[PDB]
Amino acid sequence: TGHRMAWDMMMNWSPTAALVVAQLLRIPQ
Repeated sequence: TGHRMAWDMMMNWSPTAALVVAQLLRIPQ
């Protein structure tokens, strides 16, 4: 689903830290 910036949001390239940042601090705090 999604599309519309999937191309640089949903693509799992190698988000090595980003999947971590997702758990750490995916909010402005």
